[PDB]
Amino acid sequence: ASLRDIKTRINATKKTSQITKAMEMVSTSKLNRAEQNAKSFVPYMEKIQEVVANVAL
Amino acid sequence: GKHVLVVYDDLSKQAAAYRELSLLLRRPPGREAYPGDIFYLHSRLLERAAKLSDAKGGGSLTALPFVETQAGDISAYIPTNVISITDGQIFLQSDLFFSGVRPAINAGLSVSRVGGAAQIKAMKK
Amino acid sequence: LDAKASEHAARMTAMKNATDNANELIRTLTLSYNRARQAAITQEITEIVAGANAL
Repeated sequence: ASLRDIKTRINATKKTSQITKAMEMVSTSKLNRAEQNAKSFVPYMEKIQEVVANVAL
Repeated sequence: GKHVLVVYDDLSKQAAAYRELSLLLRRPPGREAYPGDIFYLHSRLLERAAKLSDAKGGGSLTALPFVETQAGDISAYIPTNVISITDGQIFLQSDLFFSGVRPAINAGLSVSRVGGAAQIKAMKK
Repeated sequence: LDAKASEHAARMTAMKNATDNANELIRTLTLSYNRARQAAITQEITEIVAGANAL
């Protein structure tokens, strides 16, 4: 292939790589934010769990 | 006073023939074995197309030179020489040609310095 | 909540390995470009040498 075509392919792949890296960072931030809610929710679940396991049966 | 349109089918083949003649006459070669006056030849040819003033009759001559490239290389000697002379260029690409987009004008790269003036008001709008 | 966090982890690892693949392809293509250009350089040197010699 020609150098002209190789340059275009390389530039496009750079641009896609930049998009993917940025979206990896955004997903990482959202994961680190969601973990807090995931760990916080547990007390409420466990309260209802123990009470229902005791009374419902 | 008439209006004329001239189409040159292959300035690249013209340049190849001129290079053959120059090499056979043993003149010093430049890049890609072309002679030093290869740009002078094409500029002298193309500059004769003009729009005459109303004192000279008002006639005109417009030109559509052609250049054939290889593997899409537009940095070659003859393509650059012809590009630097003309007012605008139209780029055709096989990528667009086979994807169904024919005629294959690449409007992103094509340029026309005489745009606007070469259009009616509705077309501009 | 668990499923949302799983979605985050999946997208993160997908973007990571996509970036890795893209950089691998870039390495290959750029190195290919660089092996190619030396042939043009030697061709133009050969042409200059031949033009000088033939006179």
